[PDB]
Amino acid sequence: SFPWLTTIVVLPIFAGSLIFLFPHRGNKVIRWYTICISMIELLLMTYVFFYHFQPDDPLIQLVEDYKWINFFDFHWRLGIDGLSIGPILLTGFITTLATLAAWPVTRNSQLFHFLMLAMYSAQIGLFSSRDLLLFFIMWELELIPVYLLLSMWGGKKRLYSATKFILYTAGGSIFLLMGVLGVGLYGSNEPTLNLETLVNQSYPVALEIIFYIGFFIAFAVKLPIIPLHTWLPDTHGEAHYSTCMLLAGILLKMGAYGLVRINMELLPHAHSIFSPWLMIIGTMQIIYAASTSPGQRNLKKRIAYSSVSHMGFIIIGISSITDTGLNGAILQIISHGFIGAALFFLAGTSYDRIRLVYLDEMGGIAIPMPKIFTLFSSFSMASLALPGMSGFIAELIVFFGLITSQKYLLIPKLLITFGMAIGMILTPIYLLSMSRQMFYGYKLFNISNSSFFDSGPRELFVSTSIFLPVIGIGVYPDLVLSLSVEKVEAILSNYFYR
Amino acid sequence: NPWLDLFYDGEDEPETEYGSMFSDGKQDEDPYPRDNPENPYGFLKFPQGYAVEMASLGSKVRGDVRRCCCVVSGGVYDNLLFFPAIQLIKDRYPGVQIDIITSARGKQTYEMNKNVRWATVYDLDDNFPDPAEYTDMLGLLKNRYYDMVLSTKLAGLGHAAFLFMTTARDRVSYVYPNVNAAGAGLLLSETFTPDSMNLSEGGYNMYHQMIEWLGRPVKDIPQHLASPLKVSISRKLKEAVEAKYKEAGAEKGKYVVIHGIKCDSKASMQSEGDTDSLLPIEIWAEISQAIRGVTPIFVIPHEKLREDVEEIVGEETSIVFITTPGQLAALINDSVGVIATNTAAIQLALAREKPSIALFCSEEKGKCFVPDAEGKKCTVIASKTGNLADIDVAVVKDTLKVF
Amino acid sequence: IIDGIPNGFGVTSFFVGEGIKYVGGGRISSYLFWYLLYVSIFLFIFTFT
Amino acid sequence: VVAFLSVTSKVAASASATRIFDIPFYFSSNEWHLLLEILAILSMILGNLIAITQTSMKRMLAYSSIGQIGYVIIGIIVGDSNDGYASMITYMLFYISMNLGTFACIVLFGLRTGTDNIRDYAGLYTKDPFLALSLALCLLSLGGLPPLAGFFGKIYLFWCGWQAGLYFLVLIGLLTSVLSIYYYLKIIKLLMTGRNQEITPHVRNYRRSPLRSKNSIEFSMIVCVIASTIPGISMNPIITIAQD
Amino acid sequence: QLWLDGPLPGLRPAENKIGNEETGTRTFLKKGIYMANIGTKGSALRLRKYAFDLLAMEDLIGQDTLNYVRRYLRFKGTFMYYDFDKVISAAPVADKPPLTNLANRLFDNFEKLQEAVKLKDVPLTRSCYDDTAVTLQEVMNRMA
Amino acid sequence: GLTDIEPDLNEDPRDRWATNGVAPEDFVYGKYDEHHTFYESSEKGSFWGAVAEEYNSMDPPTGFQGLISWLFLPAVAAGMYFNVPGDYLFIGAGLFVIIFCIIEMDKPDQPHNFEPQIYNMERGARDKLIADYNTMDIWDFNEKYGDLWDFTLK
Ligand SMILES: CC1=C(/C=C/C(C)=C/C=C/C(C)=C/C=C\C=C(C)\C=C\C=C(C)\C=C\C2=C(C)CCCC2(C)C)C(C)(C)CCC1
Ligand SMILES: CCC[C@H]1CC[C@H]([C@H]2CC[C@@H](O[C@@H]3O[C@H](CO)[C@@H](O[C@H]4O[C@H](CO)[C@@H](O)[C@H](O)[C@H]4O)[C@H](O)[C@H]3O)CC2)CC1
Ligand SMILES: CCC[C@H]1CC[C@H]([C@H]2CC[C@@H](O[C@@H]3O[C@H](CO)[C@@H](O[C@H]4O[C@H](CO)[C@@H](O)[C@H](O)[C@H]4O)[C@H](O)[C@H]3O)CC2)CC1
Repeated sequence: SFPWLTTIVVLPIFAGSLIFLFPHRGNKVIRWYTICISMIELLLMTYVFFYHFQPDDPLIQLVEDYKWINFFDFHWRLGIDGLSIGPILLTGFITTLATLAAWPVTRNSQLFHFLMLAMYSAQIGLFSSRDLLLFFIMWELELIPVYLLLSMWGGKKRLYSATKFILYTAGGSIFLLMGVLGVGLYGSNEPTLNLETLVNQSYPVALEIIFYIGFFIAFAVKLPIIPLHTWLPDTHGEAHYSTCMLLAGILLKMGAYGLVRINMELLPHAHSIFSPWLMIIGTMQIIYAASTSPGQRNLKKRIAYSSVSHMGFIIIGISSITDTGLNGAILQIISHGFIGAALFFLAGTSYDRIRLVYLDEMGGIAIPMPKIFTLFSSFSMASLALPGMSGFIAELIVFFGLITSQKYLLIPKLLITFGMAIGMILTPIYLLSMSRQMFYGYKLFNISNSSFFDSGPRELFVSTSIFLPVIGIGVYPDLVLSLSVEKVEAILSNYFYR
Repeated sequence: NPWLDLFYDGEDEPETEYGSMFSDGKQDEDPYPRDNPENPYGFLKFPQGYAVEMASLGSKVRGDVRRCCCVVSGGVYDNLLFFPAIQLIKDRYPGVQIDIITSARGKQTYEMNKNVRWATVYDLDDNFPDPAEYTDMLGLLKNRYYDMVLSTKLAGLGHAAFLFMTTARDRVSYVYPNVNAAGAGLLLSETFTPDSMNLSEGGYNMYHQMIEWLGRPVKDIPQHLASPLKVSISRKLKEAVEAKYKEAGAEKGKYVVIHGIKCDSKASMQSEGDTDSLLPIEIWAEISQAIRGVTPIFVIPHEKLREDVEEIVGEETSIVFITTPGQLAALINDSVGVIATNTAAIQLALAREKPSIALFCSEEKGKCFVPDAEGKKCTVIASKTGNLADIDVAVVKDTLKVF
Repeated sequence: IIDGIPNGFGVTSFFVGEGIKYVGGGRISSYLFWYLLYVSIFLFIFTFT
Repeated sequence: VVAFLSVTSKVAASASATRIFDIPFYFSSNEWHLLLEILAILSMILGNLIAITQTSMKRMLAYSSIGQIGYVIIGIIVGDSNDGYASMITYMLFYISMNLGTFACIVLFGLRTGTDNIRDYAGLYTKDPFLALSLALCLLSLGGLPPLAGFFGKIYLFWCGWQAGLYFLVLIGLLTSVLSIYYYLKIIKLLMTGRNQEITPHVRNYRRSPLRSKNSIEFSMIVCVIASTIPGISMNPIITIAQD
Repeated sequence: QLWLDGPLPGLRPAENKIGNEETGTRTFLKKGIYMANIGTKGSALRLRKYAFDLLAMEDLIGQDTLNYVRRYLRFKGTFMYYDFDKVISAAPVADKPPLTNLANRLFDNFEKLQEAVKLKDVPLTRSCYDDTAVTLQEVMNRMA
Repeated sequence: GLTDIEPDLNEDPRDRWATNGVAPEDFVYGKYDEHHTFYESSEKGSFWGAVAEEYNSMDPPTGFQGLISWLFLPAVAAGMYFNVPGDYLFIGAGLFVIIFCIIEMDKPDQPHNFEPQIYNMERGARDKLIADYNTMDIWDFNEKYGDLWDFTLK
């Protein structure tokens, strides 16, 4: 009866709108108020997941429907299931930790924390939206906060990166809007935008293919798909590391979530048509990004291309029409949200001390900064698909989903299985080299770098608190999969003969 | 040409007045808009009748510039020789902010310049730049909102288009004398055709056409000329080079600066119009053997040459490693004389009014590069065969008593 | 190659915008002539052909 | 006066065009439909492309107005059947507030400053955060940014265009709206420069003064409208589909 | 050929009449499960092994873990259903009726266990699983 | 880093893939690598003394804040073990978060909390600023040192 999801969506942006009533200077009160709001919201989502979400239910849960515009038949409609609660919890966790890690920011702290809370609200509103136009609105609601965060707290090339990001996202999202208009106006009697009634809609093959292309262009601009990935390297490389958490851990997974929710669920026939061509694209994306990563002298650009490489396993699990492949895609979503954010955070904190960019001049950092060396090595191992971490089990489950797939027969099933395997040969080749060019060797450092130079309690806590779920999922993957084994099956139930 | 500007109707009539305000004078003379402390809302004091927005009127009527972009091609020598043009821009347009685009080596020249706001590094010699870097530089130039842009680089169609997309009111450039610069003048407000495919082939007055265009008398403003080359050295450069030459053993006001030792280093500060401006270390040792009472300091642009000097002139000599032109100018400032081949050292000696000896490969290069050597305390010793290694050490030994 | 497409889009947009801005002239006679040429073109299109 | 001629001239001319193309010229709809389609496509293409190369604020707003008029022309083109004239209004009502706010901020900035060039808008956030916030909100509403009036107005204008089968017009409108972000973001990019060397002396000597002034009330009746009409886009259309 | 064009094939009907009489198929069957093709000997070995795996499910039966009981039951039930079909189809004609009767009793026990799990009744689940346990022990004794 | 003097440009190229440390022939083995640089000492401090020193160096919350921060996690673990209702746990966690954040807002401000312009003024003026900001109300501070936050004024 109580509007839980509406309260969860509204609370961060509504609380951040009141951050301008504070007449205090500095950043202390602003950052403590922002972390209070973030932790209260996190506890609210924890209560919702604990007491009102049932992982055994394949249906929509905690639905809320309020008619907002009559002409479009447009409703503020919210609802969660096994697909959305994982991204919602990840969004809350990563956004709270990014607010905590953005504490040295003393320039325009009020606007920074307001934009962080706005990003919180927009991501949560996207992940819990059951209306197509509401989905599009929540998709669009992050162009301005990320643009401002990039252009006001980014790197050397922040302005060009922000312009490229906003223009690329608008270019994808106009195709998203065209797909929304096409799907929502297909009704013979009246327009409809609810996903529940749209999941039973029947389209001709050509119109379904056109709608799939219209949605897929947007979901390939957002989730990096070759060759619509060029915004990502300069956007993530020249962004603040706290913003890089949201960019590489949350915003990248939104394209995959839209692919499951819309392309995979609403339009199954066009998805079955397009998936074998998506498999080759994902494998070539893995190889292409894992080969582009050694060519990048910049550390953050290398990490961004690593993120592009890791998105290929999600693409494969999407295109492999099995329950196991979709479960592996969700597991890789969670694993990458836990790995890329921490890697970007460590890179930013290390740059705040070393103040160097290109890898060929950052030797010997392990001598003054051993703890950040340890965390960087551990998160590289997590990136390396090492067992005991979530990445290995995610890639293994994706491999199993391909092997167990019934759509493909033998030879492609070989040539793709070999394919990503080449990727996990290329993934060490730069990553360890990165460490070898960033921590190994001897350099004579200043005496002032002997003390008060390593990561403090806050950075250690952030890295540990993102590292622990990685180990917890790599040991017991069903800490995540059990939330979405049922709903994924329902998503697969439309892909078989009926 | 009639087909481009249709409805031309000639030039302006002699009796046109262009209004009253923002009509004559310079940028620092405008009396309106002025502060209004008696206004309760903070609005300024505006003249009767005139619209509130008046700062845009000076650009249209008087042609005022407030931000200028000089895209200077070349290394240290060309960017150093562009200093009188920058001073001319500052004098003609009071309150202007001048930004420089140049190479990595030429950006260090503007350390000793008091007029440049921003100095930016951009690979101008690359005809096929990175699309991201090119777009970022173009957007940066667009966002600086330059009133006028000047280009010493010989501009084809591509460079003309790059200057065109800068949104500058005046686009002025040097163009290629060949047929490959066709259509470049359409996209540029003003075009200059040099006498050769290399602009650095001209000497100290290589930018003479740009100087004439900058100081032309327009609308009761008198003609502005180019000042002699000057540099300003900060205290940090002085302290650094003082430590550098105190490690070499020399002291203040008791040493001379020798420049132009032959090597493959790119920090030799040569000119593109004089590729022969290098002398071998043996001839330098022969010349420096004749110095008495003043400690000769050899300036090497690379440390790998140092040991070579230590086995040519002697192990007990004074060697100073200089790569940044500010440090070279600061070394020249504390010296008493400069024995230099045709590098930037002789120009910095001219800037600091030090008596100096210039060794040139030819007499024509000597008169073109330093046209007033006799007035500015310099003797030009030019080789009579056109080859610098064929210079005669006897004349230099005789002339070395000026210190 | 791949990154040249969006930056090329931006550069061509800038160049075409600058060209259209600079091609007119800003004179009133040019304004009237361009305003009337398209009227003549519309009249020839919709009546003659 | 130019703000007046930006909002008052387009309303009256839109009314005259609607009452002169529907009542006395309905028999030849296939001709003025093509004329208006050309007139709108060229308008968006050549009003959004030239606005990104502007160094003056009023001229950039001029190209902005001649770009936004093409979105409204789609309402005439689709006709009264698939809403249409109900999408002319509920966007012109938006457009009035958008332009009058973005001109009131310009009026106050010019009066306290004495300039019109865009390059002198740098660092206004440090001097007057309220004016910079209001101008940024007006410009983002002009660009059709999501939580502001222009976005819902444009999706209302495009819903009727798609419903009438005008895919080309809606596609050109969306592409030109993407082009229409670089400006309305360039001014904000200037407004958030903390570099004191890039700040023009025009805003360095800026006095906000401890009085309200009339334009502040007039644009506080506006900035709170272009943002808080975004829920109230169900009350407006039921007054605009009621007409026929 | 590289990939299938239409929708993926569903539950293939058994040709040994081991399904439900009214419907022709069993409720615990799950579509999309990859069954490796080994043959009659491999199907018998997998049948015995998966009967042991389902007899390893005493610990999973509880008030809190009935959903995992249902999931494991559906997975292993599909596996042993198609393995039983394979081994009956290749059995000698004299041995087909007893094998079919044993399979029918085992799958009826599977349905009863799934029905007990659905109502979240633990004593009913325990009794139905005890009947399933004696049937599975009979299955491994037959197929050793 | 930051250079007040334009640095000498790199004339000779360097391999991108090479290790950035010193050359193996210039490596002082046993010293540069900490392999023979730990000689024991009878003067080894207490283990719990080291624990207390490391904990106190982090500047822990003290008093009621220290009490709740110490007692939060064991209370949550005990409540989850004793099968107490979880709504009480959520209420307690929210109350702890709000109380902790309010107490932290009540704590005085340090020089590092402000802008680099405020940090890099005259040290005596900065000390007077910090002393006033923690003493008078925020409105009096804003009406007295407001113009110091207009960074374009100077
Ligand atoms: C999904 C998700 C999640 C969850 C998670 C989980 C469920 C977790 C668990 C976990 C667990 C259940 C765990 C267990 C255990 C663990 C352990 C036992 C560990 C240990 C460790 C150690 C001892 C150490 C470590 C380290 C570090 C920290 C770093 C450096 C390196 C090293 C390795 C040394 C969350 C909520 C976040 C939110 C979002 C979503
Ligand atoms: C391929 C990209 C599209 C297109 C290609 C061609 C591009 C224009 C560029 C420039 C333009 O210039 C023409 O030349 C004239 C000079 O006389 C101008 O007239 C001036 O005259 C005065 C200076 O002489 C200025 O004060 C006036 O502002 C201006 O009128 C005239 O504008 C124009 O006809 C021709 C080709 C554009 C991009
Ligand atoms: C299953 C995991 C295996 C392993 C078991 C043993 C585990 C340690 C835990 C901690 C330590 O307890 C503490 O250690 C010391 C005892 O000797 C005393 O400390 C004094 O002796 C030290 C020995 O050198 C000195 O360094 C200290 O200065 C001095 O205070 C301390 O009382 C005692 O509390 C031993 C067992 C680890 C995991």
